[PDB]
Amino acid sequence: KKIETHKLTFRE
Amino acid sequence: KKIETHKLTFRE
Amino acid sequence: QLQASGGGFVQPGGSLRLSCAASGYTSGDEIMGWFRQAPGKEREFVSAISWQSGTSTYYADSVKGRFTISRDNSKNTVYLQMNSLRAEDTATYYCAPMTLAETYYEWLISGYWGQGTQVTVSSAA
Amino acid sequence: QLQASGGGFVQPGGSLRLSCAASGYTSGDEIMGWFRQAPGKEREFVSAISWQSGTSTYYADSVKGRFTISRDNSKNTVYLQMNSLRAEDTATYYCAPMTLAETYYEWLISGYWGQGTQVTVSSAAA
Repeated sequence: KKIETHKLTFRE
Repeated sequence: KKIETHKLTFRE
Repeated sequence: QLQASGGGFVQPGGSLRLSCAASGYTSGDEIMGWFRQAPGKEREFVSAISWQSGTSTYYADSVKGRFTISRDNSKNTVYLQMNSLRAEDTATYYCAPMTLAETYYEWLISGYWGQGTQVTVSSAA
Repeated sequence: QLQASGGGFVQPGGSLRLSCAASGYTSGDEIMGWFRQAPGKEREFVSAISWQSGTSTYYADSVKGRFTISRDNSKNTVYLQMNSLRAEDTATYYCAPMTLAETYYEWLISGYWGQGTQVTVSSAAA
């Protein structure tokens, strides 16, 4: 239905 | 804050 | 059979309402979108509406809070109400069926994260 | 300090309900989310909830329809109800505040459709 990519980006 | 980008792709 | 109409020549701060009238019903409840192109520039997404599992609407950042897309089911017509027009909105506007191919989300997390909890899926449980 | 809890051993097809409880720090974009990490895999987003501009929920494609995120405002607690569990769900799960930095949408068009309609906005209009 909705094709999604969820990227996680941390910090240091 | 939240930015959106909307891209067009024209295809057969 | 799609037909865009309702264009004009207006002062900044004015309004126009674009219409896109469809002849049939497409795929049952697909996505109809607007895009625009100004002279010497590339095509730019403006807005889209789907009325599949309910209504969702999408907008370019530059037109949020000025433009509203809607659909009159009984006339098989999609509307783009353009308020607070600016010189930079000058273009040819087009309506077309669209498909949303992919959506990419970028989520930021900061700092140490907390205590986690273990999930183990096992026929032995 | 944020504590995920409610994990356990579970048979395939079973359920678990995870809890994420804060101490009261509504601030850096009121989004709370869950991510997981399984051996030999990269940390993966699972789900997020914003209760800022109404309730907005987000899910990884592989748990859509199986997992439901919610928030109990009274208790300052976020829940992840995990149904129809499968071996690929085995991981350590973490909750964390998250910010949604950017969304990229990719729209496809096919076919000749119609004339366009010309819009001109200028102070010369009369």
